[PDB]
Amino acid sequence: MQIKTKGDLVRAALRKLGVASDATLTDVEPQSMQDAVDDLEAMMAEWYQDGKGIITGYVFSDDENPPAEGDDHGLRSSAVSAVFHNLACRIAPDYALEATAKIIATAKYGKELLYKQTAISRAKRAPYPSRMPTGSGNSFANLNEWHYFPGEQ
Amino acid sequence: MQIKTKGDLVRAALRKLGVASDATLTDVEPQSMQDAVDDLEAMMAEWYQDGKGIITGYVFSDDENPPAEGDDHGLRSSAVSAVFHNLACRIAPDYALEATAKIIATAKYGKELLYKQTAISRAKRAPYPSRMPTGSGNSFANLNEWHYFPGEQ
Amino acid sequence: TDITANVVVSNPRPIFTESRSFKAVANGKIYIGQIDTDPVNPANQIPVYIENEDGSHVQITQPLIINAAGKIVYNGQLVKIVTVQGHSMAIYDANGSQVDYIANVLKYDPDQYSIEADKKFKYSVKLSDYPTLQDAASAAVDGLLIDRD
Amino acid sequence: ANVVVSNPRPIFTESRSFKAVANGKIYIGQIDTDPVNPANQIPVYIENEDGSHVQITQPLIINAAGKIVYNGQLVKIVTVQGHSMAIYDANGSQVDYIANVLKYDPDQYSIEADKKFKYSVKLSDYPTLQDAASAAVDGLLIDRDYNFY
Amino acid sequence: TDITANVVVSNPRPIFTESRSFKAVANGKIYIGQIDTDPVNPANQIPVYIENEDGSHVQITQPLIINAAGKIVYNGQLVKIVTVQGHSMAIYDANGSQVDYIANVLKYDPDQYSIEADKKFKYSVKLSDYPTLQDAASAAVDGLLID
Repeated sequence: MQIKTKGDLVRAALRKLGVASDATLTDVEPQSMQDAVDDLEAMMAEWYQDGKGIITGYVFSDDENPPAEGDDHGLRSSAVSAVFHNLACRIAPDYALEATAKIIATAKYGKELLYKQTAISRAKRAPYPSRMPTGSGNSFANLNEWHYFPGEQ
Repeated sequence: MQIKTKGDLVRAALRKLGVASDATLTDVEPQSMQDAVDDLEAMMAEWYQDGKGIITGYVFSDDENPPAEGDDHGLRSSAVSAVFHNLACRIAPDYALEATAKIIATAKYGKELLYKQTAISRAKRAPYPSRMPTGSGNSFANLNEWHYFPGEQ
Repeated sequence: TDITANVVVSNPRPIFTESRSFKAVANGKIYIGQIDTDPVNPANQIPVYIENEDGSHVQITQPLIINAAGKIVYNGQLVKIVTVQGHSMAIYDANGSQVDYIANVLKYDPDQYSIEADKKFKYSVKLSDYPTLQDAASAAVDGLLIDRD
Repeated sequence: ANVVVSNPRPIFTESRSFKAVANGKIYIGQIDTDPVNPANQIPVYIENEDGSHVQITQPLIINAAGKIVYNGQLVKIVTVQGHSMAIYDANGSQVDYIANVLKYDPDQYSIEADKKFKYSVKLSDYPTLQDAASAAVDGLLIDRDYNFY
Repeated sequence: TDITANVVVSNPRPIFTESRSFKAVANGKIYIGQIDTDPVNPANQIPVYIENEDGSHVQITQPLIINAAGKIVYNGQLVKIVTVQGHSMAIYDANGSQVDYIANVLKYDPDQYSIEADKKFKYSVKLSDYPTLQDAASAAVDGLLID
């Protein structure tokens, strides 16, 4: 994928913003990288919300390793194009730059695609209520004295 | 998390506003940091409303330890990305700046996600009224002379 | 053995912390005054200089301001403060209490025998210890001695 | 414009982490020896700002900030001989060991230097000529251009 | 009473902490060079010597590592890393970000005053110290004094 490391995400976001790339002759300054990776960790910690949020493969650094830029991230190949686009949309307030509308639309699309699979997987129907008889057609649960549904428990 | 202390939130807000960060030549005078910390404490006390408002892990300075900027904040990792964005939004009138629209949207999203879990947990249904009979199908509460529901009490 | 090596690599910016807990004093005033005197009184204070890169020493107001990092700060930036040795130090918190008070900073010196010993002897370099003549002559005060090498 | 302003108060921190060694213990022993055993140590003394000295029990304690404290106030501790210190945490682990805080022994070397050096004094350290001559023996230097009256 | 004071209990290890915050430099690098120059380039660097527990010096490479506590680590915590002359300090952070840069720094070694005193003063054994004259002359070097 060639975007294995968090530093790759930061560099891609900066290049998208036009701050530091090779298409523009400027280079990345380390403190910008540190600020961007801190902001990326903060943003990613808000989306997951301990599980009740957007579920994506991501490893949060325990800070045992001091340099958090070089370590790997567990993002699946489909979420990368959303994560760094959202990161680039968020970073621009740090400078006076404003993100282009294309980046905003791409971030919207990426987040929607991120959450759609979990939305499909989490749409489950509730069981039968406790006071609902099972009709005389079952003929086995009816013979086992188990006339009524157990309930939501 | 690298944002353990309150001064870390203040510095993150200042960086997001672009006033001062690590890679800037000029820096703000410590009385500005003290004023920002006082404003942050005021903001967090107004949301709590004494247990009846937004509930998040937060410890208020007891004033016995002199520097309230240095002590740690009990915020969980998910609320950090909202607290300093809101602090940066409130700090803009302190200077001559005005907060960018992206920061406003991020603060809105952060507060909504802060309150959604408490809103889910506080949506409870009241018990049965006082003058509501229990039907003849219970067969145990009916035989225990307890024909009617107790009430909200 | 290899060389004189009289210079120690250490922290070049001083750090001031609280007395009751472990956290840097934020917005805490620092006062500097004469020996065994109260620096809070403006009559007992001594000039305090900022040493820029150029070597020019610029005097500043007596109450020095600390930042959230625990280091002396002028107008938001870290500075190097140099004063005449022998100054009492009084650190005050932002609230207005007293963190520390030191009558003589020269007393908080790991080696105090050297101060007493320096007074009561004569200084004269021996030619034996130094390798060459110029090195002995340069560091020579109050006469020399002529020995082997 | 000679000595940089710095905090001379000692702060004791852990070796492998940024902590304050809360409620630690410091043992001041004899030169190049282990001070844990109770037989092999030297007396320690408090030095107040005025100049009085008080005898102190061996197991020096550390405050929550990381500074030595006696009763409820920060103190300064002075020993007469050279010593080896050993800092321990609250759980009994070893934080740091120094065989020689000073590589030489001040007392024996002081006696030797008294034996093998001349006792002449200079005027530079002493404000007045009479004060210099009062404590001067075996010689005097007239260093500075002393004014007659 | 008022007993003589010779040595005070003090911490002999320095801590390097990040400016603008109260954190310790995790695994930064310290570059030591000439007075008003850039310590990064090889030309401006100056020799750096360890000081062991016993008097001895071992030279090491210029970039100095820092452990999590903020003290220079080497393999185990290293003692006083004494250099010569007045150097310029250029502390870098873990990911190559400049923490602080200072032009002129000079702090003298408090240890080993015996060697400096021996190299400083001149010898006069006197006569009151020794009982007789022969033993006094035996230990007399480049001088002698009478009662």
